[PDB]
Amino acid sequence: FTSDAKDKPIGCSVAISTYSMLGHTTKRSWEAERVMEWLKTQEWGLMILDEVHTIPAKMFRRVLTIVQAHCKLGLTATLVREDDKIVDLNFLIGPKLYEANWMELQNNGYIAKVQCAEVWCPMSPEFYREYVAIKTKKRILLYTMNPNKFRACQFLIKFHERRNDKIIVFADNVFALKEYAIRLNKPYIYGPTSQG
DNA sequence: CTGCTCGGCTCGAGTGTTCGATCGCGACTGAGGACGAACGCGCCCCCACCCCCTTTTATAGGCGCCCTT
Repeated sequence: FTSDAKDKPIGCSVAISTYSMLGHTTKRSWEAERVMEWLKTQEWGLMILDEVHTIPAKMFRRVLTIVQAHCKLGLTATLVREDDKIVDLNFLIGPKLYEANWMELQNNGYIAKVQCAEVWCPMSPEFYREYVAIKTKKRILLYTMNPNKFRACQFLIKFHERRNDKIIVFADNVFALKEYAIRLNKPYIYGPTSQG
């Protein structure tokens, strides 16, 4: 039940959809409206919700009441957030039945052991000068882009590329991500990035 | 009354989204033109049977050509 592509949602029972579509608050297309009415009318034996940590959000939580289900199972890997809305999950879905032990899984080999590291990059003198001088929040784009760390990520990626290690670079700022990706001629994914 | 503080508001940018536009193809059809296939008519070829060929003696009339007058 996805806007990008659909497979006759009313035709079959087992369905996979998204919080955004089910809890969509604005005008609904005709076909999506028919599908939504069918979903509301029918009763679901199981309601699986992945990444439950986002459920207590307004629109996402509205889906719980929008759809009817006997048991709504919740699955996730990071059940933590700052706002004290995680406690709301206990009643929104139910009590937390289990939490896997990451260290025990690492010992058992079910999960690859990770050598977690934090590379400290000294900020370049000029960049620090403007960063400290300006009280605005251009610092997000500034300290994210400094010669010491730009050289660092490039060098780290080169070292792992010659080591045949698969790299997944991450960056919150789409602007910085695009700049780094164009400078390193790499395939950045972000924002609109067509599904195809 | 003043000072400090708490978790209620708001923020732009980053995402997840979506309904609406533009651009695009494809698909289809009309008339006209063009080409191919099929059938009709005529032709040559092939296959049969039948006639005619010579040689003989008699005949009489007709016909033709050559020779003589």
